[PDB]
Amino acid sequence: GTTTGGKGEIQQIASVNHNPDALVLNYDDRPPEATPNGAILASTQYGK
Amino acid sequence: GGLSQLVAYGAQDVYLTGNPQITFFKTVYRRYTNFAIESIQQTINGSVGFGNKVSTQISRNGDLITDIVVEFVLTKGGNGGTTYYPAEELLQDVELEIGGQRIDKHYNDWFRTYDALFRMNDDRYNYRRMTDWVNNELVGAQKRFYVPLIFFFNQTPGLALPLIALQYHEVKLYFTLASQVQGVNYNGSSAIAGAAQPTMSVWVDYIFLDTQERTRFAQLPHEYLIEQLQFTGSETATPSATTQASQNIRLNFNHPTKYLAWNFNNPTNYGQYTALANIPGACSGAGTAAATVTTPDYGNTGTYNEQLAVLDSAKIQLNGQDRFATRKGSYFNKVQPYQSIGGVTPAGVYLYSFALKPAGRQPSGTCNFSRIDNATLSLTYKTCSIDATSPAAVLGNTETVTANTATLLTALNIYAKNYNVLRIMSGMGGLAYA
Amino acid sequence: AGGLSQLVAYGAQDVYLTGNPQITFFKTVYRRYTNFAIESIQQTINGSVGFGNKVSTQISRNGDLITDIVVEFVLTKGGNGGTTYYPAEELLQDVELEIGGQRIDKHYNDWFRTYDALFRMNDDRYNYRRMTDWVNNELVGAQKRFYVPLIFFFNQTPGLALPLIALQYHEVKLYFTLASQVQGVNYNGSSAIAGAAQPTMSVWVDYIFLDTQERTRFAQLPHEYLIEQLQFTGSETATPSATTQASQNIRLNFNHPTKYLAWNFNNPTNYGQYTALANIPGACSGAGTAAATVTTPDYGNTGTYNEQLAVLDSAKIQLNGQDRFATRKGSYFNKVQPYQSIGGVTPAGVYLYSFALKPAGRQPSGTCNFSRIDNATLSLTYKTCSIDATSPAAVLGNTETVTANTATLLTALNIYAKNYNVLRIMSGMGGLAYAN
Amino acid sequence: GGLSQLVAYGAQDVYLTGNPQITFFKTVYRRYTNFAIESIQQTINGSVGFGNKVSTQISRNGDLITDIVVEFVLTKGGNGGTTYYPAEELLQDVELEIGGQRIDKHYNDWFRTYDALFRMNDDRYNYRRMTDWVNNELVGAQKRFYVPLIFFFNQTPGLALPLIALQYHEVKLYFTLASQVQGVNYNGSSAIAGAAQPTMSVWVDYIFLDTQERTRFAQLPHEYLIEQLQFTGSETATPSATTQASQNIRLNFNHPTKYLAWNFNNPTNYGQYTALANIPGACSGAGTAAATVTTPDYGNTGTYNEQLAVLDSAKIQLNGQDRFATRKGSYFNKVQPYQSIGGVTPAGVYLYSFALKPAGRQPSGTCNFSRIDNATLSLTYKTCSIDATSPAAVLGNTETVTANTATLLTALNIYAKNYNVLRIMSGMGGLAYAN
Amino acid sequence: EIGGQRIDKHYNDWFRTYDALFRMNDDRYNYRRMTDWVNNELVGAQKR
Amino acid sequence: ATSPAAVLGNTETVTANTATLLTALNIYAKNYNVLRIMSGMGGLAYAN
Amino acid sequence: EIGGQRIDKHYNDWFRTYDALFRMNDDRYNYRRMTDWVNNELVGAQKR
Amino acid sequence: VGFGNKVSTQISRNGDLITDIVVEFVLTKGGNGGTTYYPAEELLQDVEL
Repeated sequence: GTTTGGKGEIQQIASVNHNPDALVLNYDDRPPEATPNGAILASTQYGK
Repeated sequence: GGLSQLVAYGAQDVYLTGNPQITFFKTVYRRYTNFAIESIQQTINGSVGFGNKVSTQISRNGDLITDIVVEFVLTKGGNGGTTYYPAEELLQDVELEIGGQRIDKHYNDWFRTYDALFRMNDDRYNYRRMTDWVNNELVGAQKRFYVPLIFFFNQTPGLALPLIALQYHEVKLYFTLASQVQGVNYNGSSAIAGAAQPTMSVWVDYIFLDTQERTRFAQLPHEYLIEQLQFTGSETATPSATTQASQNIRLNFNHPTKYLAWNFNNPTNYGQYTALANIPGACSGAGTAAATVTTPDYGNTGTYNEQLAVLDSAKIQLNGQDRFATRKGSYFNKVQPYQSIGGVTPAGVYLYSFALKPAGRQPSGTCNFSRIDNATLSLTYKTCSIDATSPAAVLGNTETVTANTATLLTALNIYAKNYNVLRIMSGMGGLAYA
Repeated sequence: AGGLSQLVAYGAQDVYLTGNPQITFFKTVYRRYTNFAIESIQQTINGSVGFGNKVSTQISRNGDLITDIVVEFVLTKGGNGGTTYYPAEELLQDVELEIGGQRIDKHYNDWFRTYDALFRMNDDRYNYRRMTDWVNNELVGAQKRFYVPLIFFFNQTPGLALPLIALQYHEVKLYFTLASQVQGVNYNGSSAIAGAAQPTMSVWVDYIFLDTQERTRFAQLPHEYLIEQLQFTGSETATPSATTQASQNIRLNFNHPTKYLAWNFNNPTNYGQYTALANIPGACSGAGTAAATVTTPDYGNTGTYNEQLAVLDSAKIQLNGQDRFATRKGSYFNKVQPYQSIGGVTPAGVYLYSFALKPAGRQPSGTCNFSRIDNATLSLTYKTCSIDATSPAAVLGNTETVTANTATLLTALNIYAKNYNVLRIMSGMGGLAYAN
Repeated sequence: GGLSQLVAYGAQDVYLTGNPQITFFKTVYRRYTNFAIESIQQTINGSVGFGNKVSTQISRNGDLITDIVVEFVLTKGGNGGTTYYPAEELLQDVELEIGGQRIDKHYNDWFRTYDALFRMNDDRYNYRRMTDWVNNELVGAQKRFYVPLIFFFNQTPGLALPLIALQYHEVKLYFTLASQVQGVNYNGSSAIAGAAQPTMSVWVDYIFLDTQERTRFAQLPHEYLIEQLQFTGSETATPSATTQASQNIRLNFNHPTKYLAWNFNNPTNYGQYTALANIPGACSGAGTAAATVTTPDYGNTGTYNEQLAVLDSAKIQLNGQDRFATRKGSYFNKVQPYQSIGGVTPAGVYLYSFALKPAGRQPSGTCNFSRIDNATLSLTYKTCSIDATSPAAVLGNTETVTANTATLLTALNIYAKNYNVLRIMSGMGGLAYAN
Repeated sequence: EIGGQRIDKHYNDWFRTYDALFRMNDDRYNYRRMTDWVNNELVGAQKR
Repeated sequence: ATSPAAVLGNTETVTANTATLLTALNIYAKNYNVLRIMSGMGGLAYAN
Repeated sequence: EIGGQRIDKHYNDWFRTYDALFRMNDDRYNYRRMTDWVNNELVGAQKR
Repeated sequence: VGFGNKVSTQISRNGDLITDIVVEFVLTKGGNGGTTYYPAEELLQDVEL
């Protein structure tokens, strides 16, 4: 009747089989590129 | 006197004062950097009006940004009791973008849910004063409302956005204004003739750093542990007077999650998280001959009267197994907030935390849904058999039933709050995990 | 112009604020933490749930550490709104905390009421009331689930989570006493309410599941957790006379480093009644009208802030026969003490005297060690009960040294002391560092 | 169960639990020094009564001092609704002096402004309980009031004043009692016949240190970072019933200022920061035939109805130039305290912080007026065109207008709170910076 | 529950569905005899 | 449903009008898992 | 306009001219269906 | 743009140097001749550089 006090609930084996990573993207994979932010450069589109 | 206590020393004191480490009677203040703060108006692009989408690019006046308050000027379309947090309702949503990447996005309902759950006491009251009319104002009354934003950088300087370290990225806020605001341009389904269009302004509080702090921000890489909101709308298993509705909602969430929060509502009436009834405050005209349980007392739309809440019980399942034992709706409405927030949550608003202290900034425990194949929220609803027009039935009833009008709470909004990292380097940035 | 105009305005007086900077406000570094999870698990309740019955539970060991404990009750209203007052609190007559067969602590329904009266506040207090009472004018026959959180040291902070994992050979139990009667639920004053339902009870414990390394350390290492305990005794009140000022010297049979003392005067007839009854709004059943009586409280408004109905005129605490502080008025203990030490508002009839800078927190901040005091005495002077309680003018217009004639009903006194002990855990067993 | 969450572990947890630094389940309390706290009555010198100047020297009973509470006994000269925080009103001002050097000074109005901005919820209510009658007490009622002081050392143990290290300097408190207190000895301008004079007692809570800590405080030099209140009264560019007034009030401030605070008021009625009106609580008799918009409902003097306040907009200039964009009066009344304090500020009371956390002890950004030649508080006032006796006009009006009775708010009180250094050396002290 | 872990759970309807599919003949009848009244018992009848 | 001629004599693709009362659907599945016991304690090998 | 300078510009008449010359068959109809009312819609009819 | 609104413009980098700046407005009369006074000047409440 050894469990007169208590014993810790054992851990199960939770295996992720599906694909729950379908909305994320690693920053170390697709790093963000530059975009303008107010310091617009010259309108050099003044061709010959 | 004081000495008769001081002298009472002994073995039991060693754990409190032996080998002292601190005192309480001399505070060492920490020299901080030289910085200043300024409130600067941003320019809103587009046409401001009900139902329109407008936006702003946050200017580079300072080095870092924190608090953002959106001002709105509205006029009452009717008398006192007709509006409910109308400036909150008006700002339908706000989307936060850095370099074209969506960092976060809030909804008017989130602001209502968030406030209902996490603000409290006088802060909550003062908040109401900035978004509604709370002194029994009458038709035509004009007020400027201030809607603070609640993005991570709008809550703590510790997470101020380093515009300075983003030399190559635009930073924007996109604001959607509601097509209608109750008691301002519409009254229930009716339009209010002559209602004025809103005037809007976005204010950003910018931090100016001194020379060395400024240089470090501009040149060093940064990693900010920040908050994000996840949100999807769902259809509520329609409550019934004949049987208890039940539902199993897959939770399409990801990332380490601090907590889940949700509410049920009648989408017709902003903030109507509970059923309507003929008891004081619970419906338009409650208590008299003119009472109706089809329209709320708008000024008192929210309530703490759980008898009008529809949820009977709930649990969260992970990959088919219960995460915790099923608890009553009242457990998620009152206990979770007691344990985790310390505020008082309105009926119809629920919280389940995965964190020890979800109301704070530090990640005191999270549930990573990116590693859970199937997270599901399981709900059981009350039987909506109480005749809402009869106080004896409304107030003298049992645990598993609610007002018949609860059947109209057909919308379900499920939110999740998670932690991500905003990485900034070489003048540009984005999230560690999309 | 703008914020830059402030930064440039820098001189000698700025050096003591920002020279040689140590910190910033714009770079918060959050500390990485261990991997853990929280689960709310229903416990087995042994015994028989009912009014006046005792029940008990052995906390299961599903998780490794425990914190929050909530007792759920389902009660019904035996009368209309205004007839109950925190009935879930009245029902939970007392709770004993036991480890390995040894009592660690014990709280009482009155303590829960006193604790709340002093330490909870604002919306916390309101939400707290929502979980223990009917606050929306519910009517007779209404049924509601109440949640009464326990407030033992491990039930207030994760910092003191009880290491059940390290207590392998000691069972941990909670023992509960349910009140024989609960106002507005099964009795209306002395009259039983026919048909009153028995309570339904459920005890929930929130468990912490630790990952491998943190769990292993807790399981194997000895621990010393600095904890709180509540000392409590009931005493007869030197009930004030309507002719004079009663006085009393109560020896305080307390021990250990005490954070604070707290006390109240009450009428055991009515749970939570710490003040006199009167025909002033909220101070009695029917107050304000012809039907008013000052023999029965407005139960839904049992507690007040109207100190005119309180009975303590003044008090001092003696230690080893020496005055600890100059004698102060009852209102000093009721209003100033908690202003300074807690920051909330304390109801009339409830008094606090702190030996600590911040008694509301966990961190020790000064204590009175009664294990070195042979004569700790609480000296109380009561107000004269000469005011005709049935005449609101008599009450509302009275003076400092007097109270209601109905204040003589407050015949019982509750004196509490909250102290610090150490819970030592080693080799699968625990115990306290100090017995006395 | 809970284990199913623990196992949900992957790359996104690296920032939260990888290389863990702390736990939450093994709290560490810091061991502290041995001390005791005693509340000891000081002797108040001088004649106590309305309008009198009194003072006390704080005895060196303990080693350090923190809280100070002044007790007063006042009686009601009329029924409920006739008083408003009367013990606060009674203590007209308090000065703190060390060695003859003035350190600081509080005013009854400051206590009200301070409270309006920084106390909150039940703290604010409890405070009211210690300074007023809040249970509908009637004429003849008697109460002991407790007015805590709010000098820098009265708010935190961290700034406990080291009387032990001030061996050659005496420390005094000077207190001015008001000539009149509403609902106690006067009802508006009318004296109340038979009114009682107040009873006063000053209490200081002392810290008794153990030997090692006491020795260090007594012998070592100290530099305490302290708060000071700067204050001047100004005339208000009172708005008309026609045009909007404007004003640029030169701010004679010095030192690294945490924040400015201000209010407009009617000097006759303590705590009146808004216009009177015939709406419930906004005037004596409001809501009925007897309503008078010339006298407040004193017990309900304070309100959150900003419509009755007079500030349209304001800005602060430094060196003749805008410090921030002009904002509306409601910004300074509702948003500033939302952002910086977290309580609810009553109508007519305004705050502008130069600091991130103005409600705290720790410095968090200041405006150093010792390096500013000129600065002004620039104000624009609302038009006083609303008939205060008509709720339709009072409650259905526009953003830029207020009550015709708002022109009674002719006084302006501008406060500033800054940080200085209190130096205690060789048994003596004073402040590091004169200006 | 074993060791604090849910192992399984049955429902009244499952017992009915299970029976409908897997019990049979006299095995099913005998089962019915233990859960219902099958000899035309009348109001007030008591059964184990 | 109240007319046996209609109830007993009808086609394969139809049923009773009272069949609309069967609004609840109960779906069950029975599977295998492994209950492991070791060193005096046990629980399931797989969670999902 | 790119970089502050006009790169090109179309006119309503050009859209009509362009269509007249370069769209055809059901492409032309699909286009017309997105710019006009072609199902005998009546006064007050609303169309995106 | 409208009455009471705050609007702004960033000057494009089309040329190398800039001088004259003219703000155009189109307004309508809400009354007859004699009812307006420099209304476009009044309208441009302010401009910040």
